[PDB]
Amino acid sequence: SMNPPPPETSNPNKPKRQTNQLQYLLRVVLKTLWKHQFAWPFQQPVDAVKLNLPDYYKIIKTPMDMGTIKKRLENNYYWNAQECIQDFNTMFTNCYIYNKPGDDIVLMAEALEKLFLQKINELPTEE
Ligand SMILES: COc1cc2c(cc1-c1c(C)noc1C)ncc1[nH]c(=O)n([C@H](C)c3ccccn3)c12
Repeated sequence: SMNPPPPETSNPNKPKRQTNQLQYLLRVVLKTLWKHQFAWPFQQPVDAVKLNLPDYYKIIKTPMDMGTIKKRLENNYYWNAQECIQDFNTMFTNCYIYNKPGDDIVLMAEALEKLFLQKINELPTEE
């Protein structure tokens, strides 16, 4: 089984803007999650070939990872902070769907999600 192409991280036809919330998502939320000791499996797309998971992309149809989210933020791909937050949620949800409760990767995702939610709770009001 082949890996799909990674999610799109740039599109020159999409409009671009800077907002304080998007800045916070990059400078605070992503920065904090990236350095967490359990972040490493979430820092790039799931390579189902190398991990030998032939059913991964049969089960997960909307893949997402923090490497892709990082690239989207740096490319000004997101217009709304909500789009970025949705991508984080998709990343966590995908992990919980593919894997089983109590699995190592699930416990790792749960730790990251807790931290994510703590940082999103301090998302500044739109300027
Ligand atoms: C056991 O799950 C993974 C293990 C990964 C991974 C992605 C996943 C993963 C994620 C994330 N969501 O579904 C899967 C499957 N990406 C890279 C990577 N490098 C790497 O060595 N792993 C192993 C197998 C690992 C790490 C942590 C916990 C359990 N197993 C992994």
